[PDB]
Amino acid sequence: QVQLQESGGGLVQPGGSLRLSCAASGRTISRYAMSWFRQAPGKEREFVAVARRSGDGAFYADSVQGRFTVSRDDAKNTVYLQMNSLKPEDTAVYYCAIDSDTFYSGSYDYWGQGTQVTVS
Amino acid sequence: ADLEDNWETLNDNLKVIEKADNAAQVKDALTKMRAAALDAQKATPPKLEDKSPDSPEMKDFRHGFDILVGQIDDALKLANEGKVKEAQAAAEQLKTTRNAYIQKYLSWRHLVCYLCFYGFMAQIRPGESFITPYLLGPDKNFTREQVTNEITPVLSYSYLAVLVPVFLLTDYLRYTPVLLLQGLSFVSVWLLLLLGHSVAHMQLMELFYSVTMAARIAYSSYIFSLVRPARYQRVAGYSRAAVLLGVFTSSVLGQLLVTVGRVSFSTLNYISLAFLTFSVVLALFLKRPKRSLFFNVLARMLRELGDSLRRPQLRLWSLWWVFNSAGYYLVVYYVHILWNEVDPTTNSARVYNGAADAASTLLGAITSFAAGFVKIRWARWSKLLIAGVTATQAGLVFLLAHTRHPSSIWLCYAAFVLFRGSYQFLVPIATFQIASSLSKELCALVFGVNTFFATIVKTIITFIVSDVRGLGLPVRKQFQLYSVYFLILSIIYFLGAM
Amino acid sequence: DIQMTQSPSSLSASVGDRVTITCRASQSVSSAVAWYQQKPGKAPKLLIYSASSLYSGVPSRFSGSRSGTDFTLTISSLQPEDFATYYCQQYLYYSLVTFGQGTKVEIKRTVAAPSVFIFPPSDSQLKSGTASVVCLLNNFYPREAKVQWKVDNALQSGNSQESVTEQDSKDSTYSLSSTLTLSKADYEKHKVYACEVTHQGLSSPVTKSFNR
Amino acid sequence: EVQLVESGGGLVQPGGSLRLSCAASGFNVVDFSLHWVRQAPGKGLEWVAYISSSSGSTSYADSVKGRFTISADTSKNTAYLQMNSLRAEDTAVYYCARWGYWPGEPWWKAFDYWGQGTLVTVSSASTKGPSVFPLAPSSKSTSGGTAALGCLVKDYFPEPVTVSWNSGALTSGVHTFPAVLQSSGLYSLSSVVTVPSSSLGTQTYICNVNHKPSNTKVDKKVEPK
Ligand SMILES: CN1c2c(O)nc(N)nc2NC[C@@H]1CNc1ccc(C(=O)N[C@@H](CCC(=O)O)C(=O)O)cc1
Repeated sequence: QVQLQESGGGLVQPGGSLRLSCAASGRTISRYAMSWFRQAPGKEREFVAVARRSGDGAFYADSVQGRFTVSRDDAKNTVYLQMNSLKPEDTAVYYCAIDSDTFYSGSYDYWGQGTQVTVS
Repeated sequence: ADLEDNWETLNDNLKVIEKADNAAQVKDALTKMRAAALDAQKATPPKLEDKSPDSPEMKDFRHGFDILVGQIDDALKLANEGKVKEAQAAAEQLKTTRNAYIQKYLSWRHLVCYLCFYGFMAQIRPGESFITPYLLGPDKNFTREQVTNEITPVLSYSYLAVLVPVFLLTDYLRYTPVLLLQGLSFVSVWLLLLLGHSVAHMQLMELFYSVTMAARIAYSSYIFSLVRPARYQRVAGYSRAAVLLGVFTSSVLGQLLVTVGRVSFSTLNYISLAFLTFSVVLALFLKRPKRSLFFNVLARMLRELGDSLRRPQLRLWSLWWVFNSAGYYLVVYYVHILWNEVDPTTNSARVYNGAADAASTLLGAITSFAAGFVKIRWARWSKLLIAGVTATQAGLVFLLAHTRHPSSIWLCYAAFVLFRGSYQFLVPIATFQIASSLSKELCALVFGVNTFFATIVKTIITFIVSDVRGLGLPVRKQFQLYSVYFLILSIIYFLGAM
Repeated sequence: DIQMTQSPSSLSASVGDRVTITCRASQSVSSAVAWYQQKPGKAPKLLIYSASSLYSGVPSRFSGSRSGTDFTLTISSLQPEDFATYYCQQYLYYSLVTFGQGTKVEIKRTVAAPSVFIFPPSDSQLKSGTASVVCLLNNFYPREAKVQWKVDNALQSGNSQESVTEQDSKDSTYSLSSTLTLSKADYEKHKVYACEVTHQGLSSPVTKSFNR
Repeated sequence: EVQLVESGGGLVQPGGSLRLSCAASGFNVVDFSLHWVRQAPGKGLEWVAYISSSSGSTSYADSVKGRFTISADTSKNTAYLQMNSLRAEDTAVYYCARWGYWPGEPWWKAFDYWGQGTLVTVSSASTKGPSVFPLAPSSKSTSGGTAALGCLVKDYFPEPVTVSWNSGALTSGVHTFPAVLQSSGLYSLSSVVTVPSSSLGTQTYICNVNHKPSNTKVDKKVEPK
């Protein structure tokens, strides 16, 4: 019965910055792991990032490594996505997902809706 | 939990091992013993703190704990092999190491018993309630007017004069020379009571007595500074019980010497001075702490003080504490003069003021044991209980006022015992409701400033009622005016209770 | 007897990162706990003793702390030599020596998709009586995946047998090979033979199938 | 320099007997104590037993109590751990580390001088050769990128077998998985290489295995079906 409400996005400047957000209501975040997806027109469903626990780190993809930043606020149940160095090769609709396993195996049951991100 | 609590749980685990059989499961007991022994090896002792490290007087401490943990090894080596009779050997080895190595660098091992003994013996002043019959007898021949309007108002002014500076010097000197000065002050009070022929001698006697009357809070803060906060609850309870038992034993000893023993007043004061010399010796044999209240942060205390001034309950109970404490102290100051006025008999066997004091202390202890059990919230019984109990106190002061019959001195004593039982039920309730709001430093500060306001109010009412330079009212009209004052207080709190 | 828990059982950090390995005790054990470093195949080595001191022989990039019954190892600079399994060794008596659980640190690396490769059983397995189908996962990170064999679109528990590998020295990636050991019931059971594996880099579970 | 060494650990039967040896070269066994540390394959380290040659303090773990025995001789400068009635849980790696006496710095120093570590195993299955089976690449569908190609060795005992591709030539993409314990009592292992799609059916890949206790050298050829 849970859902993934997101915000942020929009037509930003090329090479600028943006702060994404993905809140969830119905079940807490501090015992789960949230991920981030990307669907460019032509391909489908690439990977962006993931946040494992509170005492652990983040794990990124091949083309977004060392460029994005995943914070996590378990007290407000809203995991942000700090984003810098926006290239025009990332003009896509960013998603948001939740894992249904405490062993972070990748049981993805509930998805997001989408966030229109357009660079220049 | 640095070093002393490890020794406390070591002694508790020793009590678990010793008086219990079935030593197949004392392996957990011996390994908790080993953990408490290894945790308390480098735990910075206070006696070792004044000494420099890597000293040959420090290697004895570490060597004693090393041989203690080695004896724990020799005990647990045979305890795991099925031999269950080695727990007594471990207890005897711990006894030998307690005799030899550990307690030489540790503290005194009977501090609770010694503090209770000091609280029992320094409160024994067996000529306390018999000061007023001593001042109005053939031995000194002072009149009722000279003791009413000239001596005890100077006590009322001197308790204002020595309240703030003696306490300010007290908080800095770590509370042991304050008790030494208190013992010397008791010596001075009973020597001026003995070696005194004029009014100025007893005036200087009350001037020295004001410091001893004001050092209560100092003794309570001495208890707080000597004892750790993880130990303070039970030790403070036994110390307060020892002080109450000492006061009750003092009044019972006064009745047994005056009434039963038929001891004259001079020999009574000589034995009182002997017990004061024992109290001075016990004050000389004390142990001075290191920490104090306000001399061993401040902006947070001022912020938490300002965040409680808008509380109506704190201000209400504080002003009621001030007014009730001023009225109670005035009644306690003048009630012995009232007793000698109602029954001006010269017989020392018929003087039963110490019996009224003992009954007052006993009923106050009974009502104080039943005041911490008052778990009534502030939503229903805040002002109505105040108005009813102050109306009862006003009726009792009115009963004490118009008492003129000679054989009604027993009814006068019973009315005073009921007045003390009505007042002493109120002190732990107010102390619990006020003391459980802020920190302990703020608690001591707020109660000290409220005591200062009560002393101001008592000084003002003493200046109005019983001063020779102002009105100069006779003492029966003075007690009638106190009765009118408590009646006005009862009317004010009854109109404010709605 | 007593226990010695150790929470961050799977760490990952690049060369030049600070890691913290906590170790909670059960009883109030004093300042006597140790820390080990076991390479895969070799012997453990003493690293920290008495919860704060450094052993004579190891470099000064290791340290430790003490917070009641919570002991924590810290590493200032993470050498590539320092990728091993770290153990928590409490010692109080000779016969109360209980260890921790072990924390296997890893090289921080980007998430890749596993190359899900399925293998049909060979022609020699059917002449023996033991049909063995395998699913290969290759070039992915991290280790935690979950392969599920689908026979008639259902879970097959008890008949699977996973085998993960060690860490590669070229690109620090992993590999997995599940093995569904079965009898000669490969014929008369259902004709579907597919393994459904999930991973954080995969949105949809990549399911490879074979028939006939 | 001083060190430790272990001996006497091989393969036994469940319910049989096996003796260990921990020769402490250098230091004596009377100034320091000796210990035994167990490591199950895949699991972590754990403790078994010890002996003190000063007085005798043979105390065991909860899982080995009443089943094992220990002996240390101060003349031969070694320690023995005689075992009998072993079970399947005892299949592990045994260590032997130094740990000193109370008091002083040598007690606070933990297990600092370990040994090489001996390997024991408990199984009822006899030594037999592996049954090598090929794995087809199956490039009939989803082609264009890469194609895997491997072997499947199973039903063999004991553990160490080496799978070499093209007698050590093809080494880029070899993923030799660890030997997983089969539930029937034997062992199984998988190996696979990454063959490019442009040379799937052209180049012939061989599959060389080498089993050292049971003398067999099976070299099979893999091909698409
Ligand atoms: C003897 N009497 C007296 C007197 O008659 N005349 C003069 N000038 N001075 C004095 N001073 C002492 C005495 C009356 N004054 C006092 C002053 C204070 C107390 C007092 O603190 N009573 C406490 C005792 C309980 C306690 O503190 O433990 C109470 O709560 O009732 C008791 C008596």
